[PDB]
Parts: sequence; C-alpha cells; structure tokens
Amino acid sequence: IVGGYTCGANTVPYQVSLNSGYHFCGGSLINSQWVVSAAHCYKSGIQVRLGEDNINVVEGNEQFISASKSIVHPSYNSETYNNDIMLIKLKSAASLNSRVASISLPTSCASAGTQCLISGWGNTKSSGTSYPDVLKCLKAPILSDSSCKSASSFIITSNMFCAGYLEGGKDACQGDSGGPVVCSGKLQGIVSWGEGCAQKNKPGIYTKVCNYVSWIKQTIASN
Ligand SMILES: [Ca+2]
Repeated sequence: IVGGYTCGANTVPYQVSLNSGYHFCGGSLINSQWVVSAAHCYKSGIQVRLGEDNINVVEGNEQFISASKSIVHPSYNSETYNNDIMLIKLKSAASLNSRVASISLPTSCASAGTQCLISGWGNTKSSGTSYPDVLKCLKAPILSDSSCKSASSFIITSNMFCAGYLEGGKDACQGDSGGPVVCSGKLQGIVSWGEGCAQKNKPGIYTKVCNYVSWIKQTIASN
C-alpha cells in the first residue's frame, strides 16, 4: 500500500497473510474455514496466518493454519488475469474472535464512486522498495470503467474494476495481491494487478467479487 496509513492492530480482522516461509500475498477470511484470495497468488505450501499485525513478531493474537485444499477459479487465465480468484480451505476451523473475523460476501455489486478500504503488507513506495511489517490501509473510490480504461489504456474485463486516484500517490502495490477491497461492509474486490504503483493514470485493478458469489457459495457448500 502506497500513500496509505497504519491500520492499527487487528482493526482489519478479516485480513490474512499467506505465508510460504515469508509473506507473499493477502487474503480474506470469509468463514471459519475458508479464505479467498487471487488466483495469481497460487502456490503449494501455503500457511494461512490470521490475527496478524506485525508479520515479523508474534504478538499474541495469531492463528497459523495450513491450507488443506486450494481451488483456483476454473476459468482463471494467467495471461489476462481474467477470473483472478482462488479459494483456500483451512486444515482446521479458525477460532473466530474479535481479532479473527470473517467478512461478508456481497449480495449485489458496488458502483463507481463508492469508497472502499484496501489493506495489505505490500510495498509502500511508488519508486523503489520498502516493505512494512504492520498492516497498511487505504481508502479509495471505485472508478467508472470508461474513465479508468480511457486514462490507463489498461485491458480489463467485466470481472475487474478500477479503484484509486488518477492523479497518483495512493494505490495498492506488490505484496498486496490477493488481499481485500471492502466497500459498505462487503468484500467487493481482491487485489489483482496494475502497472507500477501509485502512478498518474494507472489505478489499481481489482477482481470483481460480486461476479463470483454463486461459484464461491456452491464451491464451499460442496467441499
Ligand atoms: Ca505477528
């Protein structure tokens, strides 16, 4: 997260860190035993870390649980990032509490102009590199598709939306991928891609979760 702020410990209790010896992506807890993240985060050896603030210090509120199964969307296209979404089932149910909490899936989609909260432990610099150890947060509005496409020349699908600030300075970044975009109390986006971070006319691209709620619900029900 670039141009954001320190969330404050466990203030985003649905935020997870995916760890394969180190933090490599974010994710969102959607019930006690399932996390949703981005397909492009897919790898073997995933341990889900819940209740994290400082990802380099055991602070007392963590739960580490290994993934038992990962399910990349059937239609994930790594070339275009279309359908950039993945479900991870935990080996055991997390014990839910105020610092480890699920976030509601949307029943309807969000619209241009709505403010969202984006969070993660990704890069905080627009040029160069600095990785924070505590969770960072950013408030950003959903942009209209046409305004985003016109400004950025990005090639995006109806399964994606743009959020952020065309002037630059505030954006998600490398290492935030897979993490939550929450708008009006619902998980509407997953940090998916962009070009650089926080550059003028290059806003963040986010997987449009509302297009996948049928798939998420049926998949969890069957597994
Ligand atoms: Ca920790």
